[PDB]
Amino acid sequence: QTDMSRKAFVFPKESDTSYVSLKAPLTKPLKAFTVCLHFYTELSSTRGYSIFSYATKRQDNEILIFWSKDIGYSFTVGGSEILFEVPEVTVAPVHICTSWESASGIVEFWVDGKPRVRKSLKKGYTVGAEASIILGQEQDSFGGNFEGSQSLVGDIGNVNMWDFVLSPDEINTIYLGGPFSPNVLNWRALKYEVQGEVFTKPQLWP
Amino acid sequence: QTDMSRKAFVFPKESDTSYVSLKAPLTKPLKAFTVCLHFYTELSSTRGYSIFSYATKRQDNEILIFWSKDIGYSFTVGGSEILFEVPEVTVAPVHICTSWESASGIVEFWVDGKPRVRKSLKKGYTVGAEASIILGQEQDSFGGNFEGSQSLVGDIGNVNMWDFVLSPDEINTIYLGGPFSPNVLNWRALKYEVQGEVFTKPQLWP
Amino acid sequence: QTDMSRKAFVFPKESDTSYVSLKAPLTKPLKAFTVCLHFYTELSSTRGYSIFSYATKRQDNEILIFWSKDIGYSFTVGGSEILFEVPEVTVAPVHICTSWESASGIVEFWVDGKPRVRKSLKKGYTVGAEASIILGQEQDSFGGNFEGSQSLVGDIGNVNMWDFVLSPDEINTIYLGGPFSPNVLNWRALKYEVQGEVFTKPQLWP
Amino acid sequence: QTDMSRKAFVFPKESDTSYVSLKAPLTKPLKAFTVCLHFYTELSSTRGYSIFSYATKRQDNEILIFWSKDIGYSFTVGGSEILFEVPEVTVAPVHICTSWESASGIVEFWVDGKPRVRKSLKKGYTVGAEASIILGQEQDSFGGNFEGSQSLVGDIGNVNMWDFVLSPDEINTIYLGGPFSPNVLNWRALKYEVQGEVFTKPQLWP
Amino acid sequence: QTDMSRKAFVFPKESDTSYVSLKAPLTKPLKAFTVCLHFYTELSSTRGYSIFSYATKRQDNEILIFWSKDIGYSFTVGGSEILFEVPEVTVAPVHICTSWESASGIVEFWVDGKPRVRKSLKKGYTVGAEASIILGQEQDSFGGNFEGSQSLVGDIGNVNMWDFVLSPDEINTIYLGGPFSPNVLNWRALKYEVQGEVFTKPQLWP
Ligand SMILES: [Ca+2]
Ligand SMILES: [Ca+2]
Ligand SMILES: [Ca+2]
Ligand SMILES: [Ca+2]
Ligand SMILES: [Ca+2]
Ligand SMILES: [Ca+2]
Ligand SMILES: [Ca+2]
Ligand SMILES: [Ca+2]
Ligand SMILES: [Ca+2]
Ligand SMILES: [Ca+2]
Repeated sequence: QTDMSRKAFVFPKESDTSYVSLKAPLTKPLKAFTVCLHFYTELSSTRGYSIFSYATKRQDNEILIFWSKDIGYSFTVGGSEILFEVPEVTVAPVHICTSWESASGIVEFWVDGKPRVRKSLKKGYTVGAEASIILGQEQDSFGGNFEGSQSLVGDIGNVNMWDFVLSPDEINTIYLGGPFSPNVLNWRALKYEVQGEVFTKPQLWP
Repeated sequence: QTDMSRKAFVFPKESDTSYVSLKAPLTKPLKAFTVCLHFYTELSSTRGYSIFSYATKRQDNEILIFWSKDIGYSFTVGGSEILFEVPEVTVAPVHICTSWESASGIVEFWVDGKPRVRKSLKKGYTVGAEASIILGQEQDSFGGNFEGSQSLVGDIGNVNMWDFVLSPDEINTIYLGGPFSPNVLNWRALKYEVQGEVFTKPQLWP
Repeated sequence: QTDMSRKAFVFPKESDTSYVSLKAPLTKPLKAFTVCLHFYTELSSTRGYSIFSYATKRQDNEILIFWSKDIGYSFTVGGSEILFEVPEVTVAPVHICTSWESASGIVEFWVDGKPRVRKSLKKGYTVGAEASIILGQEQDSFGGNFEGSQSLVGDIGNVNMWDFVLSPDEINTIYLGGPFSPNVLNWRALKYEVQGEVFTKPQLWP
Repeated sequence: QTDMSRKAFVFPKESDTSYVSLKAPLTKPLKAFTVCLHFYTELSSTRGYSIFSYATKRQDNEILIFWSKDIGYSFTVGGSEILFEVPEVTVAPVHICTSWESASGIVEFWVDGKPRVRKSLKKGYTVGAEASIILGQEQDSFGGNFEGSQSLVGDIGNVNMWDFVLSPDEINTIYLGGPFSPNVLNWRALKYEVQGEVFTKPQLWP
Repeated sequence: QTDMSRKAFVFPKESDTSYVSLKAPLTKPLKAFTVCLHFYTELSSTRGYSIFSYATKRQDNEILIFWSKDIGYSFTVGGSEILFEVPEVTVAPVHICTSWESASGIVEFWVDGKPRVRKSLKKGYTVGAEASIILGQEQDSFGGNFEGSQSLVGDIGNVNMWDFVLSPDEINTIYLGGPFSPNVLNWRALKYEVQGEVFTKPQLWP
């Protein structure tokens, strides 16, 4: 447990080896989740890259938040992909929240406090509880098989995770800096393992 | 009779079976009406869709609020169509109000509280009272004959209906969040039948 | 005699026969004037139309506020026209004031409270007092000879006329709301005649 | 001495005969100065024009503020010219302040209270104090030899001149309209001489 | 020790002879530094120019802040360049802070108080402390070999340097203007040497 308030991980150059593993304390697989984070990179108009990689032994892309070059955000649950297209590329730190619900198949994707349209993905599915959660790289195996061309060059912080769906009002307060209590991953009480060229500095965003 | 305050219908994927049917004890025939609603979809740049379908046994498009690809808003009364071109599209939730008056034929269209030009459509006409009112699909027959290529993928909410033409100040009240009392369809006292892949969730718009 | 406060004239479709005739107490040739009005149309990027037509038995375009397609505003006094070009069109209600002073020849044109450059037109000319003043049509003879290709389709209101040149501070209050007393045509004490399909409804602009 | 507060000289059309002559109580050869003024014109994308023409018996272009078409502002001291390029022209009234210092050669150019870079011009030169100062025309001789194609068509006012360089804070006050006292040319106590078709009217800018 | 508060060095025109030499209490090797300054120029779209030149006997480009035509900001340390692309150029005064840390190799670049992404440069290297610090000119040798082609035409001011990396909150204070004390170069206690055509005038920025 580390309090990472006002701190962010920094991956200053492209690599195959720099990553942070996030220790999720769980048993019950997930019928729903919400993932929020800040990140900052210039890669957006040169190549794709992995924002948040959640892998299980049977599924490498169990939850994957990814950026596809000339497309926008790619959201994947259980190997199935949905896109959140972005016409114009923004050059500044970005806060995203994303949720998915098994019961309904509804995914929500929130960019800088503003919501994209609701979409459907993996209705009735269950996300596995024994996971390998990675920042800075895209998993192709449980905890490994990284590709440098999918690596995050930049900052990533305020990563949080819930095992239910956040409401629009709740997302609004997280974004506005208000109080909250995540029950899967907590930035303020995070367990983690650093590997490779990655540093802990003060966050660049306000 | 359900209080749908702060909630919206969610049509998270394309189909020809998902819809909501709105019910009312319908009074005398209509010599005028106003219908206001919020909706949010990403379909505007890809194909057309139906936003509000009001059908009678005699006319499948008795009142139709439609979006027409590369053109803009389509507003139909008694089978006759009028257009409100929209040069660039906004990728955000949208609030609309629209009215028609039999006496003058005057049609109004309001987008996020701002009025379009007043136009003319079906003067002397009388809108049928025995009707089938549908969200999510375009009627080609009374209560049916939907087309998937005309389905709404997204959210729709705050649907209200009056049997008279709202003044500009009254439209202002509706849009700014003031209290009001609609006399045909009331989102706070909504009587409806849900069908296929439709969800009730908290509204995405303020 | 009629108080037209907060009400506008509505010309909902193209026609040869819909117009309003404005009656002024007027009885001394004009050596100067000012005309202010509000109008709203979509015709601007399709064809020209007449905003304010002041005909005299010897001159059909004695005063004419007109929109020329792909050019901008046209202002004519005693048959002589000058242009106020607009590179880009606004799709919203628009408030205009315009003045002319025989003594100097100076013409002013104000759009949404914002002045164009001062220009010169018909210095030392005199504007006739016996007049036919028409909204919705362009006159080619005292009180008639209209053409549908020059008709106003939309809303026009807040029409006021003075017999002297308003100052910049005076136009500023006229545009923002303020009190004023026009001495030729008064929107709050207006005498008029309606002809054809033209309607009185609440104004769309604040 | 006339107080020209809230008033401006109007040059309604093109001519080589319309101009205002400004009377300084001039004194000793100047080794610094600052000139501020408001002007409004539409000639900007058609031709150039003189804004401020200061000629001495020996130097016709002793101080000249000019607008060069397709380029921007042209500032000339002692016959010697420097440019201030303007990529995009705006059609609105504009306030400019310019200064020059002999000791350093430093020229300053201010447009709407915002400064252009500092530039170098005529270091160690002295500006003749026995001068003819003209508005609305460009001098090619002491007090004459105008050219119609260099003529200002539009309004010019708020003309003041000091015999020293104004600081950034001092300019900011002038631009904001704060209280100030010029010692060479005072708009509030102006001695001038009008010739041709030029009119005094209320200023069009705030 | 001169307090250069509210003042800037002005380089009115291109040359290879005008420069300012900054003098620092010649301490020990730098394992980290931060440099902050204001500058205002119009050269960005015509050619590249040197903002801040820090040169040792061994290395001509020991710390070099530069502007590269059609590229953006060039930040170089111990001969290794890193780029910060700027798609669109702002013709206004600009405040930058840059920092480098040996331990991590992380560089930071801050434009008008907004951070660019963290990049990597010269990890483990050490910046020499026997230095020549020049404004207005680019060094290709210790205190010499200037190319007018690389000279700053404009204003430069509020130069401050620290021997450690400033935090995000610290940089906000420097940009918004709060109180601070730099330990390498203090603009409020500056020792310097002026050469050529360079003057001291009031700063143009707040
Ligand atoms: Ca993968
Ligand atoms: Ca991979
Ligand atoms: Ca139909
Ligand atoms: Ca259909
Ligand atoms: Ca005519
Ligand atoms: Ca005609
Ligand atoms: Ca000349
Ligand atoms: Ca001349
Ligand atoms: Ca060098
Ligand atoms: Ca060099």
